[PDB]
Amino acid sequence: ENILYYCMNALDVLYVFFKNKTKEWIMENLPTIQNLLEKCIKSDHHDVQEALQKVLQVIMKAIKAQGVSVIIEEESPGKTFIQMLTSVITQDLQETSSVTAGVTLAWVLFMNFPDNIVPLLTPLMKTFSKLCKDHLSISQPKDAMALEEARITTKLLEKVLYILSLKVSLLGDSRRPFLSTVALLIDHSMDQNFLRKIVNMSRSWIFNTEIFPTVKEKAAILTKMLAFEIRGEPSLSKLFYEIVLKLFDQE
Repeated sequence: ENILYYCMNALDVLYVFFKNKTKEWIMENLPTIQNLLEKCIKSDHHDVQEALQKVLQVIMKAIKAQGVSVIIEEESPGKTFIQMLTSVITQDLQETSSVTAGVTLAWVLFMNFPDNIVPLLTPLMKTFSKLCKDHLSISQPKDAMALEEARITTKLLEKVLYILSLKVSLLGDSRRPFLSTVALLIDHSMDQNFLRKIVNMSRSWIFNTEIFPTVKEKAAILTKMLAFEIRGEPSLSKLFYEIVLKLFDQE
């Protein structure tokens, strides 16, 4: 039972810390929950994906902390705790159950702050480089029941590490694997709904009044959109011709 306790208590700590200090004074009381849950923040290493799947809530509420910037210092060891362990656990290779925490924790950190792990983010990009090379490990497997968890949750963190990396544009000197992986996606099997968000996110790329320092990167990913016709799947293409239409309206 010893993990189901932490799911059910994670829900219980969710409501108990909704309304203990409704005005959000968990500001120097967070060392106690840090020294209550710090053995459980790095859970999904040792066990199933379900653990931080349930810790997502109290993490989502804990990062709601109201100014742990340069101003008051208390969870700045806590932040440099958790972004350190995503530093470690995204290094942890060779299984699907060794990297599931690193997308999640830094993803919730990114979901609340304009900061990210921008000074340290690049190995999760390598995790994307890890998970892009699992296209062959989802194409030659032709059916489920070989760990449906490792089917749809692996597509789920494929979604998460499309979204948290491909949104931000302050990426450094690694944009050409960043976009050659996206073309490497659109080459392969790649069912529609987790590509509707990357053509929606291609729409996020194209209309950048922000610099995005050359147009020919948009050209390089955007040439691969013509593969959508030869796929045999027509329904995603109308989005592309819509943004070509709107892309020709403003000139």
